[PDB]
Amino acid sequence: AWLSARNLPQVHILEPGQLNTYDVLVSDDVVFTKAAFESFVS
Amino acid sequence: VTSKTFTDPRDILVKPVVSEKSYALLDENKYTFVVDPRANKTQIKQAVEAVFSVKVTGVNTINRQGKRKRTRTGYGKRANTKRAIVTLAEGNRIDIF
Amino acid sequence: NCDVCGKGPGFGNNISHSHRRTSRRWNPNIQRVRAVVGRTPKRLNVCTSCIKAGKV
Amino acid sequence: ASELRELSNEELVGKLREAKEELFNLRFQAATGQLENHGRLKAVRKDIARIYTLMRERELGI
Amino acid sequence: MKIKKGDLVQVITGKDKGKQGKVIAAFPREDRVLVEGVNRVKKHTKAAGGIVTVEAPIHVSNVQLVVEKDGNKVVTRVGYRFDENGNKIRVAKRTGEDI
RNA sequence: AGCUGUCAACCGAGCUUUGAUCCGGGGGUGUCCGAAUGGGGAAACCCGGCAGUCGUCAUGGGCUGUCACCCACUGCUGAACACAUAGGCAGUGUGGAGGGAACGAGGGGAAGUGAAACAUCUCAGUACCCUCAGGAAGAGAAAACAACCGUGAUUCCGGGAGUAGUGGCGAGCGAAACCGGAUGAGGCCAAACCGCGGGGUUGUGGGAUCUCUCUUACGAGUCAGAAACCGUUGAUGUAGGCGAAGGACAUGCGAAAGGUCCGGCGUAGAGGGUAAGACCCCCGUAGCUGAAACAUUGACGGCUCGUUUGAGAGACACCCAAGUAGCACGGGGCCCGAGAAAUCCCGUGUGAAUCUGGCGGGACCACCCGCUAAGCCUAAAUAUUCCCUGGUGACCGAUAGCGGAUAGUACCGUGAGGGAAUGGUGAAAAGUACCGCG
Repeated sequence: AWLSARNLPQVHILEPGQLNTYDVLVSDDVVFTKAAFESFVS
Repeated sequence: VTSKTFTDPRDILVKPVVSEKSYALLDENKYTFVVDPRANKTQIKQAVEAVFSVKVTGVNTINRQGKRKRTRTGYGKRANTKRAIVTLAEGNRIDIF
Repeated sequence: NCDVCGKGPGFGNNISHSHRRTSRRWNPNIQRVRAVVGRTPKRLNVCTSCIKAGKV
Repeated sequence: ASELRELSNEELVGKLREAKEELFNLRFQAATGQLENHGRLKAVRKDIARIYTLMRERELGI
Repeated sequence: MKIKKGDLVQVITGKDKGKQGKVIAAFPREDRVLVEGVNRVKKHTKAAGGIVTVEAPIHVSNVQLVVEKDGNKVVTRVGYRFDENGNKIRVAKRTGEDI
């Protein structure tokens, strides 16, 4: 996922653990990987 | 002979001097050369004798200070030079040209 | 400076009744003594502590 | 340079003589104004430099 | 400097687009080349002193090799390839041929 | 596949696919001054000795090596004087000398200032100076804390805390116990006793010496516990290589990277250039790939070293760092400014003991607790950037930013020393041929 999506101009990538307020507000949409979503919520 | 104890007289004799005074001196069999500044009259005499196989009678040396020259940036100084005037025995000549 | 033990001079303060401090110096008690080092006669500056101890 | 390495010590000493003599003549010609190819002065000097290098290499057994 | 001396190139961005030409001389340090025919300037020189028309260098990134493919000419970019002895040979990329 | 550095154009002449220029590693040359070191000297100058060598009838003259002082060691000689030393002579040493931006240890040590004056005090153990270093330094394996419970070498960071304290109790100064963290490591000698070697290394005390009882190959290494080298090979460094994908139409003015339409790559939409805003024109980036040579550093083999009787019981009071500890005086530093002043350091006098020894636990005494001074070594956490490689900036953009878009130059001063100002044509010189007034 990192290597595939990092080059897209509009996509900003984060770890679940370093999800931060600034990135959330800038971004129009947030897309989690199921592994990421469970890691964050837990 | 080795590559450190090798000396050739042609190193002392840098080049001849071409000028009106030097030309005037040719007629009297006095040849003017520019020589290595570290040489003395004795070296000049031996160098000329070995290079040209001529009999040297007397050697005069003139030490000439380099001429200071102005530039865009400032002042430079040409190299200092030592000139030797070699008087040869009667009947002996050197073809410098 | 004792040439034997290396005892050097100490530095400190001379204190008055008014408690004004100034610099002074405690020089060791060094006496010039004729001694025999390695069978050769020689004159040394030695401190009386070394003399008392018999180091010379 | 390779062509030099095949010469004996005496041949190398020789070649140095002619090299030194040739530079001597070029310097005289240049001073008197008859030199045509200024590049030769540099060329002969480089040959002169080579011959010392090989002579020294043999002395040190490099 | 991929543009060698003596190649057929095409000016892609300049006063004179389209014009092909040979590479007269290349300056691989300032990244410019001379293509005979383009940027032909008229120098005002005095003493035969007079107007002289010769071509001035154009930037290397304003030309590009011309390789022949299926009849007419076509501009191509250049890559490299070793053959067997580690020898890079200019290989055209528009055609995949050997230039 | 071009090249002959730059200001900096220009001419001329050359080198180059028989591989130049350029780049990296190694090697040769390296005038004279400078610690300067054959002697001298106003640094870059002058004059020599000794050996060898070229040259000449020969002096004169060339060229190479070598010659300062101090220290370490080996030999000869040994003064006044007789041993004898001092000294002298000979032979060697990859010994020392000087330089360096900051950081370190140990010593010496201001004043302006504050105290609204000033001397105790502060500034401040700062500025500066002296000796010595290393890549770090210093410290460091308990004669330590604590408090009757206990922790267990040192260093550094945050607390404790601006607290206890200290102070012309003024201005000010200012811990420790202990807590949370970074890193984590322990070794060896002297002594007694035996012939520089063996011996042994302690705080539950241990060791020696004597008597009795029983018993009688292996590990460690380039390090603080010794020290080198030879090879094989792994990794990193000092040059590099490859590295994806864009066209058409019009406009513009002069140039398309901008407009319109359709496309493509993307483990590459970082950045810079290209004649105006370029992921696809170039240099690159993502991603891989590379070393004859030498450096750094691993692993291994050779190699080197250490050990090869041990344990218990009883004796004995032999040893356990001396002009030292303590004490007296005069001082320094610690929260502590000499005070009832402990511990720590210095000078002068006086001056022990060896385990029933000794030291500390804030005068002192007793008990209790801890620990063995007067010997040494020790990596890691810590401070710094003259220099090298790669990057960053809600840093500057030519009176700004370093003084310096190179300058410690010009200029000023005898001298230490002070010390500037000057960036911009255009995409490309296409830098105005020719004509005229002069």
